[PDB]
Amino acid sequence: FCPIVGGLTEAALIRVKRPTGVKARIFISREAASRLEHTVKVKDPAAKVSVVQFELRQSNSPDLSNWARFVLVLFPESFFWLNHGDGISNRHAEFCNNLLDFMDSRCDEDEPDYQTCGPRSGDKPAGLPTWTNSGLEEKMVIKSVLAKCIRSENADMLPVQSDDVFLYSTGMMAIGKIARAMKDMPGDDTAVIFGWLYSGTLPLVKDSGYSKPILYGRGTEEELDKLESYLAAGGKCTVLFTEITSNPQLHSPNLVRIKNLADEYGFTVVVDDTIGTSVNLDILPYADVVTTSLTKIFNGACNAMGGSLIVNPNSRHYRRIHTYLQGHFEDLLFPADAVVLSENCIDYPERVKRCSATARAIAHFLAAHPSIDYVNYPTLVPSREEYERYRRDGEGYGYLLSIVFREPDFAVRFFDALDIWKGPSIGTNSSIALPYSVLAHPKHIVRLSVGLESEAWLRDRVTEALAKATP
Amino acid sequence: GFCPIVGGLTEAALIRVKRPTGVKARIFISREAASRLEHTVKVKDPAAKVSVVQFELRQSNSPDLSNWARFVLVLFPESFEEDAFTFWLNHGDGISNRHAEFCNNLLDFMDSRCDEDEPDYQTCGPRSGDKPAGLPTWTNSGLEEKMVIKSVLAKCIRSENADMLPVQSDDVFLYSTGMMAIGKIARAMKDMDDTAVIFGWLYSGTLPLVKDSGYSKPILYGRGTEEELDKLESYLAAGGKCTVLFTEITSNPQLHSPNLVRIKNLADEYGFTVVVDDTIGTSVNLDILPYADVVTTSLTKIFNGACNAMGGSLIVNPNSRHYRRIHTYLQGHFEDLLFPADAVVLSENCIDYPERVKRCSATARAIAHFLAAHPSIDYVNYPTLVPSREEYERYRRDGEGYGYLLSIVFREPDFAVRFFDALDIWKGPSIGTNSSIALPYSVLVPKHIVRLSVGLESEAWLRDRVTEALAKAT
Ligand SMILES: CCOC(=O)CC(C)=O
Repeated sequence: FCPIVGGLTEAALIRVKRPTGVKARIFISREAASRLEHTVKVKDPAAKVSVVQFELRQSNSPDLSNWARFVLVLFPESFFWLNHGDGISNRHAEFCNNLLDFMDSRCDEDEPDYQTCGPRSGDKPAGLPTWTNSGLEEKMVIKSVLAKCIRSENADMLPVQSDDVFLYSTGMMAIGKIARAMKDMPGDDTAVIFGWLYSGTLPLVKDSGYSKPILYGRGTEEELDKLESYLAAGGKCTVLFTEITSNPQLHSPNLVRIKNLADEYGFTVVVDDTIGTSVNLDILPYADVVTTSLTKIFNGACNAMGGSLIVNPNSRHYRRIHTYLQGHFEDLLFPADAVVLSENCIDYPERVKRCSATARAIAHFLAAHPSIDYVNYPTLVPSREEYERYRRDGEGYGYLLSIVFREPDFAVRFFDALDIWKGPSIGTNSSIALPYSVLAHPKHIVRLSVGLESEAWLRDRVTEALAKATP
Repeated sequence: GFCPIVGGLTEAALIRVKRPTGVKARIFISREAASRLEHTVKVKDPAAKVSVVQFELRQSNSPDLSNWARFVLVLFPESFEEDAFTFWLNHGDGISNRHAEFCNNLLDFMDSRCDEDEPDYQTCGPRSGDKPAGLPTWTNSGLEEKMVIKSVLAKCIRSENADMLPVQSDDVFLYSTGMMAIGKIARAMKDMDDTAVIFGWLYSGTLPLVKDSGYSKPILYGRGTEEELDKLESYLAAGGKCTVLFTEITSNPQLHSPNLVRIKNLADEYGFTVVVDDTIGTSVNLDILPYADVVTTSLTKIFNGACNAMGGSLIVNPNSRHYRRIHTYLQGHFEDLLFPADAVVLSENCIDYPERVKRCSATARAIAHFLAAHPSIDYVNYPTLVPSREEYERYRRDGEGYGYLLSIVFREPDFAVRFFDALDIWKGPSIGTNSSIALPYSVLVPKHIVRLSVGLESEAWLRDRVTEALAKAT
């Protein structure tokens, strides 16, 4: 069985004499851990929920004692998930499992079973990690590249600096941090979620204190008319959340009109540019804050975790937003994860351009097939000309697309005959498809993230799948 | 299955060859290993399609990348149910965990070749020829780290007292698993004349390893008793042939120790080579070099302790009459199959390998005697308590302890079951871990025995987890 990978939760549950009877989750943030405790306590009071702090307590190595700690949360089996942004990183968990014998346990409400001292606590580990100084050199490579590929083609716009970029453990943690930041500043606090679903943003915004936000599902011009009618009447609005190159329909919102409404009614615009990249699009003039999941195409390798937060120095709220984000900043991006991101980010522009070219060819190849009703891709969707107001010159139309077949039961046979990776993540170096089975947490849509493979390769796997689906 | 995904090299390779469904797969480093699996499936169902696809990163400017980013993919129908022979021959020949994630990161830069003409297995990587985004943190195939491993192994087998030559680092051979070391030495001895003795050694892969190696006349001796040695001597005196004998110093799971002195004396009179595995009874605790021609060691176990690296060891005794025969063969046919990242971890954790052995021998001794004096316990298998005790006290260095492994035989089997399930420690088949672990007879001699690998925790800690389990078993 051994060498074993994973097992930090099994090892931690053994250390607290609870291998059974409870479920467990591991966080780096006690803030995020406490939120899970509240979620269970507000669904069932008197439920035993304990929050155990593991720490490597007595070391003179600053790297180890600042990173070899985690928070274990126990709750009843009776038993959020869209909050998969605050859990322990994969490489962070394997780091803390290797050092668990050197770590001690604390719990505030003292159940004496949760106060354990490690078998080797105080002793020196057999080796040091390969990264040094919290991986802050690799974190600055990440911040510089993120800042350099969002620089706008407008030469009269202030550039983005590395210190205007904030790194977090996931893209959802980045969205959570900016949502909690806008709530804490004074004034009213009603948020607008515009053209953004099939993500964790709505639950995260609700849990960050916006008790219920104005949802605009589609991201249409009519939707914007309803928003403007409400603002002109005297309605309040402090922050708007939207995503550039929306999923899974590849819609593009009117960032110009959104920015114009923000300019007269004084709210903050948060745009996520994970799907439509900053390599392909120039959205800096229209966003006050840009969120990006580094786990996706930024990394490509699908072996590292990260999230980014870009505060626009051209924003009327730059100063207020940056002061809060830096005021409450905590380095929660595990260094090993930062090492991989800083290496794979070097060819992030090149890889984006490559899979946008192939995605355009595959989208138009699929569009011309009789079994397909229509294909959702920026070159083919009604927002086509909207996508072009922001498209950088010489650049393409993204790596994501979705297929709507004519008959739903053809979509199912096609998806099963399609010999490529299947799963929920996007921005991978290998192409991946998702059905409506997942993404449900048209009802026969098939989403496709296009990777780095040749156009002949992807064309072959799609054709063969269409053949086996066709009677 | 959200990204980052751990593992998935086998799923990614199956997609590359257009066979994500309908087939089973195994990934090896050696072509010989792959060919052995193919034969085993072909002789149980000849009409089964078995293909062997070699993945390789062919041309890199770093020699590290192109020599280690290569693996062998073996596909066979799902109809095949794996037997014990293939199970163990796969547990010793499979790709290491860190080696699998290394080649998954580089799979886009690798191409596929197949000897048999199936065009679906002749693929070019999407990024083939391009430069990888980064280099591994280890350099020069980790041969500096590998020299620490060979140096440490050589220093703690240096036979005490007597009058023998010391073991140098170049007498140590590193392999990917403990069984790969046993497999390599078994095939080496075939060239000489084909009778192998496996002595006090089961619950291991040595029988499949030796049988598949070519020994056409095997002799199994389950316990390692003196009475089984009498059967061997009667057979040798009668004129029987025997070329190699396999034994483990402290047996699994009864902690028995064979008469290595008598075994070595028989080897000196009938001219066969003795291979001793010292994984359980360590080289820190025991001095067995005078009685073995070859010593094998699983580095995955207490040598590493952290249960996060894979390695196997082969030490050729320079005081052996066959030293120059066996050493020449092992290097005549040597291939570096220890992934450098695995060697880096082993080279770090081995530095306190003697210290950790002493720590978990002390705790295991205290807990063994605690269990022995409990009314619910019939007897405990530990070198201080077994009839084989006095056999260990000859090979045992003084100031050193009695090992980290023990097994418990309760008086009532249904007490053993309730005890094992109430026992709040790690459960699994591996031993030599830094945290203590238990195994029932489900996995793996009474059929209610409970085996225990003792880790680095206090006696107060281990006694507490044991006592509480005993309470709930009453
Ligand atoms: C966390 C965002 O997840 C996605 O990338 C889109 C999805 C849920 O399928």
